[PDB]
Amino acid sequence: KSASSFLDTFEGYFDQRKIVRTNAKSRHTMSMAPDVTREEFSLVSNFFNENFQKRPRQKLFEIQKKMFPQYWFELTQGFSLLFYGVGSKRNFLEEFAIDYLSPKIAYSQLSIPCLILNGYNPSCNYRDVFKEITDLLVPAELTRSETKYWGNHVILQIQKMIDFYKNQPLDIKLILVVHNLDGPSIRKNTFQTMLSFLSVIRQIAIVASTDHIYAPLLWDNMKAQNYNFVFHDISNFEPSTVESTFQDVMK
Amino acid sequence: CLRKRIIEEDDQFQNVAANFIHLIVQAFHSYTGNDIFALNDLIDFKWPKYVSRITKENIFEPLALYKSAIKLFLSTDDNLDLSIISKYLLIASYICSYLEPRYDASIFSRKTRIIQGRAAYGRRKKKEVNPRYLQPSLFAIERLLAIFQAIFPIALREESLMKANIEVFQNLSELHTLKLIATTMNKNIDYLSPKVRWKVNVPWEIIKEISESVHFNISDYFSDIH
Amino acid sequence: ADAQRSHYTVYPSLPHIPFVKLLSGKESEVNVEKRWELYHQLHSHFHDQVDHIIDNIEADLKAEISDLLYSRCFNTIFLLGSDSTTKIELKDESSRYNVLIELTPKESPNVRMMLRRSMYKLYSAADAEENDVSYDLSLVENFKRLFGKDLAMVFNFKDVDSINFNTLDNFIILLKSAFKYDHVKISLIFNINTNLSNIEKNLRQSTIRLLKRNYHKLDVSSNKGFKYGNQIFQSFLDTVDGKLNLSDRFVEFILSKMANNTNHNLQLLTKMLDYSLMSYFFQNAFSVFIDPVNVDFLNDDYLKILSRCPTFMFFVEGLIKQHLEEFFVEFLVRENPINGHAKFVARFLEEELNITNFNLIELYHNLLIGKLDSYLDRWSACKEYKDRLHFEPIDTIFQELFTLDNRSGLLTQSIFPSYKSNIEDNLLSWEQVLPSLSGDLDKIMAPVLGQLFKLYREANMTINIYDFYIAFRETLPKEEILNFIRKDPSNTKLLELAETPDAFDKVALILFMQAIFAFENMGLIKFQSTKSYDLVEKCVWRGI
Amino acid sequence: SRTIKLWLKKDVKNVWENLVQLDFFTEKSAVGLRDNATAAFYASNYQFQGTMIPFDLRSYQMQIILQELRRIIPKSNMYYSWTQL
DNA sequence: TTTGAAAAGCAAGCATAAAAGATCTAAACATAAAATCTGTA
DNA sequence: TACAGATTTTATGTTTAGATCTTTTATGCTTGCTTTTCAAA
Repeated sequence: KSASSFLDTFEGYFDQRKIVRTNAKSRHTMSMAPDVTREEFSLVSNFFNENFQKRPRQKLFEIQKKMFPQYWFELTQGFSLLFYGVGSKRNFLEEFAIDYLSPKIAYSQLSIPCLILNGYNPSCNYRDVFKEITDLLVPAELTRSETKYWGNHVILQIQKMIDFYKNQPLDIKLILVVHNLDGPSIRKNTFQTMLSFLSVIRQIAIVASTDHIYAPLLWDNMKAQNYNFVFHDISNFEPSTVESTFQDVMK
Repeated sequence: CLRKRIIEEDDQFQNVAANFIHLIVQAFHSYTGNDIFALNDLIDFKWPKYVSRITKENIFEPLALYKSAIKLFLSTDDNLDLSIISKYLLIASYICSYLEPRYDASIFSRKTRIIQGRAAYGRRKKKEVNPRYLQPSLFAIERLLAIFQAIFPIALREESLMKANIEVFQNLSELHTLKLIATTMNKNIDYLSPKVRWKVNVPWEIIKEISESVHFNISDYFSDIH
Repeated sequence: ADAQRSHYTVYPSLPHIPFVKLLSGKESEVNVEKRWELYHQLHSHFHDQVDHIIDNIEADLKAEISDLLYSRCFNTIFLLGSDSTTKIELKDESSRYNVLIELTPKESPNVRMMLRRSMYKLYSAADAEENDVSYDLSLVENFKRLFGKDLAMVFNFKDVDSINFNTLDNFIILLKSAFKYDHVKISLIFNINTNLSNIEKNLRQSTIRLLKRNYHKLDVSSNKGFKYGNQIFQSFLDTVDGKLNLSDRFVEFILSKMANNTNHNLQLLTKMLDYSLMSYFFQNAFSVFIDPVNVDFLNDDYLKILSRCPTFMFFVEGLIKQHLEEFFVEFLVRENPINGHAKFVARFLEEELNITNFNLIELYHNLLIGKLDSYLDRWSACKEYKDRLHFEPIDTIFQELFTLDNRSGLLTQSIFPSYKSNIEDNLLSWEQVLPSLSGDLDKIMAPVLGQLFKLYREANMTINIYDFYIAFRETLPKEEILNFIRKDPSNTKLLELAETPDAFDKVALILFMQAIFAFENMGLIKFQSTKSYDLVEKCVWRGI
Repeated sequence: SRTIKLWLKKDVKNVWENLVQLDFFTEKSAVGLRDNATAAFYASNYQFQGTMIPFDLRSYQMQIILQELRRIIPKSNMYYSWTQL
């Protein structure tokens, strides 16, 4: 515990950066910590992740499923959804965008394909994802004049899709789901530029989540315009057992 | 301009042009050095303003014509909107770069202590060298937000301090995009890494005019340190 | 497994309106249809005028660029507040090819690449307008010998506040060398979003003297005299007039949020107005009665919640102290002419008085709060019309069901949330997010992230992770952990690990390591050393 | 104090750029002209940190030192006493 | 009203993290002559 | 059968994006001595 006077605001920030004397520093490591193997960590972790606080999470998820028509109404008006909160938002976005959103859009326009991105995976790439966007939306290929002089073909092709899709009917052809938009390979500038120019296209629905507490530093005013986010807090204290396998936990 | 001036108001005009060129040379040779091109540019910029002050008294009098247009020979004259959050974030960035973090609590702290504890004592000495002359230091985001909240202008359910919402981080992202602030890396920058540090990227003459546009007293924070 | 991929396509197996039933599930479906349709007529009526305003913005800006461009040095144009999206077009003028060459900082790693891309664009345009060449400035030298026409080059430097200034300086010095050719004229367009002096002190003084021979300035930004904001808001006032009125707190919310955005405040204004209209047509059941033909569709719930108005409160209290459906349906005909009065004082303000540097949103806010006179006591040229332009708002009855107001805190949660503050408040006061319904364990012990955050908030510079784990153990109770860990006899590994005498410390270490790396992923905590992993630094503080 | 026109900071910038161009100052730890075209190409595809900071903070080193300036500036020059430290 | 004493401050030492960049290498982008395929005449 | 034309194979050049390693410089902890502001006589 800190021997502080303040805890909140800059008052607790400046007051908690004390220059602690070297005589009052404890030399404690993991050497006298308990020795734990991998399998018992996995067993205890899955047991509390499937039993501890499970009834309040189930109840709370039963409240926040009532927000699904409001989310759909936000998506039809051109707003991208960004979800944030404490805990895993993987299962929420899968259930909303698969069980609910695609059948509702498909029946209202008379299923809709759902690309699902895993930003917790460090090997998520913009060129592979855009080749699949090409595979799903079949855009027209760039002319020689449209390639300029060693330009990025992905960005120029998406800009050509932007000034193609402005005169198409405004109906959702693709639902594009981004788990963990602020993970390691997905937070970089080119991939965010790609999704901003994709979010300009009204005919693609953008559903994304973030996990980092400093994540809104990723977007300047142009990118914030292009995303056009409506923010929604979904805090549920989930396990996050899928993303945790992509980091090393035994270290 | 001279041909319109002499009808509105060859050798004598040649003497007038030569005297103007000699006056330009003696006024700005220390500025230009022995540069033909810079003096040519100065002659081009100052000749019509010199011609416009020629009257029927000044034309045959070099000293009177020089006294009519002396302000052309006293200054070189070689010269040619931003948000409140972004201005105050620039001021906080300049404070974070050019002041030490250990003396923050002696400058910005103002809260009444329920719990007993001494605050910072402040610095004993004054620096020999102005820190604003040197390179800026590198800071963290949380320190910048803390000083921004400490310097931003202002019951039971009000909480008049401004917290770091979407707009603060968005203005910070524009502030980096314009490179009014900079980082250690510029290519393939990871915004979310804790190892990435930030510095201010404006000189003192820019941050002074920005602080004059918002009536902030930034020079008070450097008058008592050096 | 799909969870271990990077990206995958799912086609869900399928077996019509997102609006829901209001009045506690008693709203009829025809009212839902009317709400959806009427929201769509209001939304379409707003965005048609928004689209015409936007095309007028680009058309007028193109006109003034073409005016400033065509009426031995560069023709320099400094576009302040550019946020470059303009598609500049040039004249189809005979005996001279006019080529627009656009350059970005991504296309500018050095001078050689800038020249090569410029000459490739020049040759491509000159071939498309009517043997291979070298992509250097000698193509500019021999342009009349290869195409028979003069050359007019207009360089559009996009996002000059991002380009390297030494490279741009050397490219301008390179372009100066084409001034010895009689068939070439060069225009430069610099797209600035910071200031003129910022680029003036990152260029050498000889280049500044070069650019000073022929230069013009022009403001581009969306807050140029407010007239493009003032149209759009009035378009909203041309959409909602006679239907709903704006609240003063909603208008000052608009003013504060547009004062916080520099380059793009028009689209932020449109987004806030759209989301307010969405919230109204999704929340209120009285929005069917905006159409004046639905007045026969009143029920008991509509009158039951109709009587709970502060205006109806004051009215019936006054009539009781003096001495329902027909009273309601007749009082829906008044027009609320504050919008017409605001448009009238605007057209009076730039009709003859030549006052054009005003914000119509400020005027409408001061007209709403009754302090209009304090608003027009600033210009000192309209002193003669303090009674001609005077207006007193009339507080009508039951207008609080027909209004756009910001009091529930919905706009500031959906459009501009306190993101990191919300994260740390849900971490620290978790009982707020989680229901208060492992029956004996959930009442006693918090979720591990919340307990770990409460121990985290009360710590210093450097946290020793072993002692922090001990502080996490002492919060946990051993007895009901050992009771609940034996409440599943199917898994025998859990029972035999529970039988071990070091079970509680081990389980606490499982939960502690899981929660620590949860905080490390979220960014709250940091290992300062790449190896060892014996100490941590706090990154974030609550309430900043 | 013991009258020379004191030039402003906005005018000494031109004199400073002339002094940099005349090889009197060099940028601190600058390689300069590379030996071969491959290293020069590699240097051309990289933006150095000196060209991104403002000009009044750039570090320079001297091509001539104060002792040589004292040696070859004449005695009757009125800035001569400043050549000693 | 003093007192003093633990909190704060300053400087030297030194191991170490990190900025800058030198050198290079893969990947996208790009062109091209000879051979091979291919759809008819 | 054959042939004009389209496509592939093999071969190389152009430009951008990122990795790795080295060298020099900021930084952060330690230790000893000096100031100093607020919890008790």
